[PDB]
Amino acid sequence: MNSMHPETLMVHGGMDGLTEAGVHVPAIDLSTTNPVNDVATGGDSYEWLATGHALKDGDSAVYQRLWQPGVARFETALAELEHADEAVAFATGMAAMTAALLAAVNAGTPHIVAVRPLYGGSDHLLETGLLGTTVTWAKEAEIASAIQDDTGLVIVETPANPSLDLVDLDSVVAAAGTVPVLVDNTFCTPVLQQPIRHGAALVLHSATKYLGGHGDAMGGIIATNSDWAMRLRQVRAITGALLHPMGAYLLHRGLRTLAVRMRAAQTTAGELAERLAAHPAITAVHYPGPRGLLGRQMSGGAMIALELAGGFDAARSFVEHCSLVVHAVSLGGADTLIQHPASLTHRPVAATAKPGDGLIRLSVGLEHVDDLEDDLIAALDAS
Amino acid sequence: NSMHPETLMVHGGMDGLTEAGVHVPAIDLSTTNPVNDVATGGDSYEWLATGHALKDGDSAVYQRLWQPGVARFETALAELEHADEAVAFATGMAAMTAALLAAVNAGTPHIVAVRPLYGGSDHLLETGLLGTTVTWAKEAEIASAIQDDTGLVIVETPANPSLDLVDLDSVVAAAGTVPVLVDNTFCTPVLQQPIRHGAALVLHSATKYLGGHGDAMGGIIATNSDWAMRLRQVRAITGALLHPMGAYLLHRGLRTLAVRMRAAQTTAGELAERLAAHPAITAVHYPGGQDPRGLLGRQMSGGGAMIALELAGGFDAARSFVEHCSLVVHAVSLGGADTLIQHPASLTHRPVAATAKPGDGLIRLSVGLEHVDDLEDDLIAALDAS
Amino acid sequence: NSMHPETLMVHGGMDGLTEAGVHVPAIDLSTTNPVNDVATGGDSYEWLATGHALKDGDSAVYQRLWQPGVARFETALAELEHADEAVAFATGMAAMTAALLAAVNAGTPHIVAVRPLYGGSDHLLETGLLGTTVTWAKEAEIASAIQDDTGLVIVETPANPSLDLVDLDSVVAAAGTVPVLVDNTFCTPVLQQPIRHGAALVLHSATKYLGGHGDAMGGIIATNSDWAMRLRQVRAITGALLHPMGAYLLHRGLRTLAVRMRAAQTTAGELAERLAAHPAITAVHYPGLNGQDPRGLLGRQMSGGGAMIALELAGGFDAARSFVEHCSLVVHAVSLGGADTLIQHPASLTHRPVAATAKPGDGLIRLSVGLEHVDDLEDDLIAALDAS
Amino acid sequence: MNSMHPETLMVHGGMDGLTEAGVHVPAIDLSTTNPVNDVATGGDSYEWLATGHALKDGDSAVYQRLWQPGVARFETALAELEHADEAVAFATGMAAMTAALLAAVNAGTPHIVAVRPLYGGSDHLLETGLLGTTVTWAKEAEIASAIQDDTGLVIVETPANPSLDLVDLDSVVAAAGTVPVLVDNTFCTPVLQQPIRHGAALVLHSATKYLGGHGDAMGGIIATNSDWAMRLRQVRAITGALLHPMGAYLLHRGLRTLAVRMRAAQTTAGELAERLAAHPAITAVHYPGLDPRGLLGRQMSGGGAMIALELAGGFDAARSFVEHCSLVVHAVSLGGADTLIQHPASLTHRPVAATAKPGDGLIRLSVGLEHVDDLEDDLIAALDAS
Ligand SMILES: CCCC[C@H](N)C(=O)O
Ligand SMILES: CCCC[C@H](N)C(=O)O
Ligand SMILES: CCCC[C@H](N)C(=O)O
Ligand SMILES: CCCC[C@H](N)C(=O)O
Repeated sequence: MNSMHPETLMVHGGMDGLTEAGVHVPAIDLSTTNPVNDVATGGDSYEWLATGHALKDGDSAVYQRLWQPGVARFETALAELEHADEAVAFATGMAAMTAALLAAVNAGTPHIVAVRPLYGGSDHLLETGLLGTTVTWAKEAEIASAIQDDTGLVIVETPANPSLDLVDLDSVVAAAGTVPVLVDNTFCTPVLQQPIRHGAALVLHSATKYLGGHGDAMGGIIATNSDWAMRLRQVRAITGALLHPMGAYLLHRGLRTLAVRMRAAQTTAGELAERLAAHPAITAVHYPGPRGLLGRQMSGGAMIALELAGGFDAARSFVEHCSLVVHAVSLGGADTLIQHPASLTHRPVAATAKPGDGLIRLSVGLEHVDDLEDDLIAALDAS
Repeated sequence: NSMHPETLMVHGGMDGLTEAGVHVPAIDLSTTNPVNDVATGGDSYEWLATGHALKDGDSAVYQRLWQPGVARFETALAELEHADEAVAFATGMAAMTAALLAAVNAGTPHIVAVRPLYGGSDHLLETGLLGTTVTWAKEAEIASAIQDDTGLVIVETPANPSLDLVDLDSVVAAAGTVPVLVDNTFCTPVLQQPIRHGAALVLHSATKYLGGHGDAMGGIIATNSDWAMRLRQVRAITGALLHPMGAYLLHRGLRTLAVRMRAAQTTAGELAERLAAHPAITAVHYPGGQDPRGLLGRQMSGGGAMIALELAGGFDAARSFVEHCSLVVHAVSLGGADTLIQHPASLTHRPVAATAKPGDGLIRLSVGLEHVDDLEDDLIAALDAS
Repeated sequence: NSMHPETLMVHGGMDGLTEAGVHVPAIDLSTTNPVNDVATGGDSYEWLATGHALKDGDSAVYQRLWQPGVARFETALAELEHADEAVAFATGMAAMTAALLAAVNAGTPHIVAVRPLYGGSDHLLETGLLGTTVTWAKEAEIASAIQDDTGLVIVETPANPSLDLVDLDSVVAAAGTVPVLVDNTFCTPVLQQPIRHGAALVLHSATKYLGGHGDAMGGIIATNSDWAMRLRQVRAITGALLHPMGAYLLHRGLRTLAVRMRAAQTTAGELAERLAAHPAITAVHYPGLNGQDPRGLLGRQMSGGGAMIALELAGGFDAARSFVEHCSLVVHAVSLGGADTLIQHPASLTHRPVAATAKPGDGLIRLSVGLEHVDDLEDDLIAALDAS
Repeated sequence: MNSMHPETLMVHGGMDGLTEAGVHVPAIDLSTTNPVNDVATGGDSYEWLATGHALKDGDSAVYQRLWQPGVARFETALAELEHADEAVAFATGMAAMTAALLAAVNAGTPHIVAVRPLYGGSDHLLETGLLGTTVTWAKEAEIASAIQDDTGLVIVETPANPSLDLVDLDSVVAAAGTVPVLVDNTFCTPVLQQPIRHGAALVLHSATKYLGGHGDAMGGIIATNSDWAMRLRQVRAITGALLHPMGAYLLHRGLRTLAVRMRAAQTTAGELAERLAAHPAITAVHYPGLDPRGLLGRQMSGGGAMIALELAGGFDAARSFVEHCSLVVHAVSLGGADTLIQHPASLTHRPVAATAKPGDGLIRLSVGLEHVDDLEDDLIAALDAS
C-alpha cells in the first residue's frame, strides 16, 4: 500500500483482509445493530465509537450509526489515494460539508473564510448560516486579512464551478496559517490533485461525481487528519447522515475503475475542448491549460465550460438540441452531461434576447470524441 | 376510500404501480434526473429547493431535491399516521436533527423537552450542537417552562427504557401555540397516533419496527404541510438522504407491520406475565395495575412489544443475565425479527464491584417473532445462571 | 432443535451470525473465491463438484460450486421441512428441471406424475425437453403406472387451481421403492410437511410465500443427502444459480412466514365463508370449508386451510372475466403468496381470445389472500361481482 | 445506436427511453409478477412470451420467467455490440450453454461437433451428455468430416482455455456450412472479436468475466439471430435459469466501462508478457500479441488480457508460484478488477510427488486494472521464491 502506484492502489485499496477471508469483493453487511461478546467489551466499544474514534480490530461495531464495516472500507480506500490520516463518509457531499461546519461551530470557531467561486450548495449553506456559522467571502489575495480570531475553516474549491478557474493551494495554506484549509477536490479527484500534499487539512469529495462514476450511488467523504476525522465522526454519530451499505459498496467498487475512467475522460475532454474552440458560435472555451498551476497542483480535467456568443438563448437552444449528450444537473457519470448554470437562478425568462449568461457546463463521459463532437456541433448549428 | 389500517399498510404508497404494470415499486438509484425543458427544469429545481413536494409530470432534478423511492415510503407512513405529509432521512437522528435545525432558523431555538427521552435525542439537546437551548421539564411543568423563544416540545411515550407513559392530551393542551413532536418509534402507527391527540410532528426511527428485520436504517417525521416544507428545505441543503435501497426495504416492511406488531405484542403480553412469576425479578415493566390514567384504549390500543425487567441482584445479575442468553441476542436496538436484550445502565457505568443502583437492575427486552415457550425457556435459563 | 416452528423460522439459517458480530447474513456477491492452498483448494473443488456441501473452513472456490448466502437459505428451509439438506435454484422451474435431469442421468427417465399439476410442471413433462417419459395416472392408478424405468413420482397438494387434496400417505405407499416429489408451494412448511408422510423430495417455489412480498424469484427442494448430492451436481454444470440478493430476500422472508401464513389463512377462512353467501357463486373451493375434506386430511396432513380460494361462478368465463377486470384493490396478476391479494382467471391462459361470448363452462377464479383486512377484501370482491 | 463507435455504444447501449423517462440509470424492477390491463390482452402477452417472442411495447411482462425489463435492457446492449439480431440472458454462462444444447436436442439435432480445447464446464457437459446430446470431438481440419445428418451445433472457442490457442473462425463457418456455429467469446469480448461478422450464428458470453468486470455479478448471454433467440427464450421460460434484476443491472452497468477496461488490461498484458519472457524460470509465454495464421487484425483487434505461462520446474514450480503471490490473487476466474492467478493442472491432478507432466507447468493469468510495474514486481518475487 506504500510502494504501490495510484492505479494499483485504486483496485486493492480498502480490500484489506478480503483475500484472507476467502472472498473476492467486500460483503454488504446491512446490519443496523451489532451483537456484543461481553457487556464490558461492548460498553468500551460504544464509548470509543461515540467519542469519534475508529473501530478497533476484534470489537463489535455496536450500531450502524457508530460504525459500518462497508463504509469503513470505502473510507480507508480514499484516505490512501489522498494520503490523509483518516476519512469520514456521509450520505451526500452536502452532509460531509454540514458535519465539517457543525464541528467547527462546536469547537468555538463558527467563522469561515470561504473563497469564491464555490459550489451552489456550499455557497448557499454558508450564506444562510443554518448551522450557526459566520461567513466572510474573500478573494484569493484577501485571505490573510479576512481571518478573524473566531475562524475555524477556510473553504476553497479548485477548479471553480462552473468557470473552472484555478486557485493556487500553496498560497491559500500560507495565507491561512494556523487555520485548517478545506479543499473541495470533487472535480479533480485523487487522480489529478491531492490537497494534502499542498498543506490542506481537510479534502472534501462529493462521491456522487467520479468516485461512483456511473450516476447511481450518492455519497460524500472528507479525507483529513485524525483530529478532524474524530470531530467529523462525533457529528456523524449524533446527526446520523450515514452512508447506506449499498451506497458505500458501489462508491468503493467505483474507486477500482477510477484511474482508467479519469484517464479516458480527460483525454476525450482535452481533444473536445480543442475541437470546440474552432467554432464561430463559441467565443471562448474554458479548460485548464498563468501561475503554472498545472504540474505543480494538477497532473488536465474532464470538465469543459463553453461561453457562447448568443448568450442565454443560444445556451438554452444548445442544451435542448443535444440528443446523445444528456441534459441533467450532475457530473462524473458514465455518459456526457450538459447543463445551463445560469438557468437555475434565471428561470422564467420567457425567451428574451439576453446579452450575457452564455456559459454551459459539460462533464465529459466515456464516449468517443467523434460522436461527442458531432452531437454538440449539431446542437450548436440548431439556432 | 375508508381503508382499515391492515389494508392501508399493504397498499399504502403503492399508488399507480398496478397501472404501470409492476407489482413492487422500482428501485431508482439515479443520482441525477434529466429534464424536458430548461424552463420546466428550472421551475422544478426552485419548487423542490423551497421544500415543496414534486408535482406530477416534473423531473425530480437531483436525488438531494427528490427521490421517487423515498417519496412512496413518505406517503405510506403519512397515511398510516393521518398526517398531511412525511419527510424521510438517513436515520431517526437525522430526522430529529432536521426538526431542530428548522426550529432554530425559524427564530425558535428553545426546546421544552420532557424527560425521559431516547439517549441520542437527550444528548443532542444537552450538547446544543445545532444552536438549541433546552429546558428539561416534567409533564406537570410544561406550560411554565415555555418561553417566548420556544419552537418545539419534544415528548416520548412509552419512555426509554422505563416504558413510562405520557398523556399526550395533557402535553398538547399545556403547549398551546407551540408544536408538539412525539417520538412514536416504540408504539408505531398500529398502537398509537399522536396526530389524533394534537401533536404537530410524529418522529419515527424506521430502523425499529418499520423495517422490522434489522437491515434498513431510517428515520421519518409525519407532520403538517408547513412543517414538512421546513424539513424538506433542511434535507435539500444538509443532505441526510435515505438511500433508494433503504427506502424500498422500509416501505416493504410497512406491509408486514400489522401482522408483526400483533404477534410480537401478544408474545410480549404473555412473556411479561410469565417473567413476573420469577424469584430473580422484583417488578416487571409492561404497559399492558400498570395503567395509571386510563391511557390504554384512549391513546394506546395495545401493550407494545417492549418489556423492562427489574432484577434483584443489581448490576451483577443484569450483566450475567444478558451474557448467559443464547437464543436472545445481546445488542443495542429494537423492533427486529429476533428478540434483543440490552443493559441500559452499562452504557454509562462500567463497574468493577457489586453495585445495586436504581437503574442497574433494569434490562430492556424487544420481543421478536418467536414462540413464547422458547423465549421463556431461554430467559429462565439465563436467570438461573447466577 | 427443540424449537417451535415460529422460533425456527426466525433463527433458522442464522448460525454463527451472533458470534461473528452481525445481525443479518452478509450479502457476498463474490463470483470467485480465493484459496488458501493449491492442495486445499483443489480438494474443495472436487468436493463441491461431486455434489457435497461446503465443509467449514474451506474456500467456496466459485459461485457455481457454492454461495454462502444461498447456503444459509438452504439450511433454513431444510430445518422447517425436517429434511437432510436443501438445494436452491433461480426459480421453482429450475429446481424441477434439475430434479428431472438427475433422474434421467441415474437411468430413470420415466416419471409417474399424478394430475392435476402446476402449468409449468405439467408442460415440462408433456414436452419431454429433458429426455423424460411421463405417465399421467390418477391417485388410485399410481402402483400400476410404475415401470422398472421410473425415477420420480411427482404429486401436488392442494392441486392448482382446483385446490383438490391428495393423500400423501397413500401416494408414498403406492410408490414403494420410487422416491416421491411433493410440490409444497401452496401449503408451505407451516401447514404441511411431506417428509413426515414419506416423500423423498419437497419442491418449493420460493417466489410464492417464502419470499412473501413478490420481489424475490426462487426455487428450493428439501430432500435427503443422496438426492441433494444429485441435485447439487446438476446445479454445478447447468448453472441455474440463486443470486445472493434473491437468496437474502428469500431467507429474510422465512422469518415473517409463520405470522404471515397464520394471518392470511385466517382472512381466507372467513373470506370463503362470506363469499359462499353470494348469488353469483355456485360453489366455493377451500380446504377448510365443509365438503372439501373427504379423507380427513385436515389435521393429519394439513394443520390449516391455507391462503388460496377458488370460486365457481354461475356466469361461466364471462362472469369470471368481468369479475377480474372489476377489481380495484385486488390486483389481477398471475402469481400467489404476495403481500397483497391477487386474482387470476386460469381458463384465460389457454382460452384467451374469447370475444364477448356466453360460454357455459370455465367459471373458476383463483384468489391468493394477502395481508389485508377481511372487510376491505369482501367489499372489493362483492363490488366486482355486482358489476355484471 | 447505428453510426456510433463501440466506445459510445457501450455507454448508451440498452439505455433507450431512459432520458425520456426522466431517469439517469435503468430502474431495478424486482417484481416477480406483472399485473395486466385486460384479461384478453394479458392472455395474448402470455402466449407471445411463452412462444419465445420478445415483449411488444405497451404490453405487460406477465411474469419474470416470461420477461424481465432489467434483463431486457442488458440483452439489447450486448446484441448491439455484437451486431446480432437479439440476445438471451441466463443466470450463468453454463445456463446459456445448457439452453443452447437443450434447444438443439428438441429441434431433432442432438449431435454437437465440438472443437477441442474447450472451457472445463462446456467440455464436461458434452462428455456427460446430461441433456441428451451426442458429442464428436474433432480438430479444426476435421470439422466438415465430423458433421453428421443429426448435427445441430458446432461449438468453438477462441482463444482456447487455458492454452490461448487461436481458431480461424472463417474456416470453421465454411466447414460447418448449413450447421450453425456457437463461438465462446468470453475472453475476447465484443471489443476485440466479433463472431457474427465471420459467420457464427450464436455468440456465447460468460458475463461473469469482463462484462461484469468487478467479480460480483454472475451471468451468461448469447447474442444470436431471431430464430435461435426464440428457441433459447422458449427454454428459459420452462427451465427458468433467469438472471436476477440486480445481476442484470450490474452486468449492464459493467458494459459502460468495458471499452476503457479492456484497452487498459490489454495494454498491461502486452507489456507483462514481454517482460515475463525475459525470465530464467519461464520457458515459453502464451500471448496472442507476441501470430502465424494472421488472425490479429482480421479476427482479433488486440492480444487480449489473458497470459499463459510455461514454467521449467513443472508442477512443483507452478504450485509454488501461485502460493507465493501476494498482490495477485489465487482464484478460479477471469476479467475481474484485480489480477487473478490459477493452476489449471491442479483441478484434475492432486499429487504427492513433483510430477513433471505436459500441462503441469502451465499457469493462467487474468490481467486486471493495476500498474505493470507492480504486477511485474509481484510475479517476479513469486518466481524467485520457487
Ligand atoms: C444544489 C443544486 C444541485 C446542482 C447539481 N449538484 C450540479 O451538479 O449542478
Ligand atoms: C447508539 C445508541 C444506542 C441505543 C440504540 N440505538 C437502541 O435503540 O437501543
Ligand atoms: C406457467 C403459467 C404461469 C402461472 C403463474 N406462475 C401462476 O402461478 O399463476
Ligand atoms: C474451477 C473450474 C472452472 C473454471 C473457472 N470458472 C474459471 O473461469 O477459471
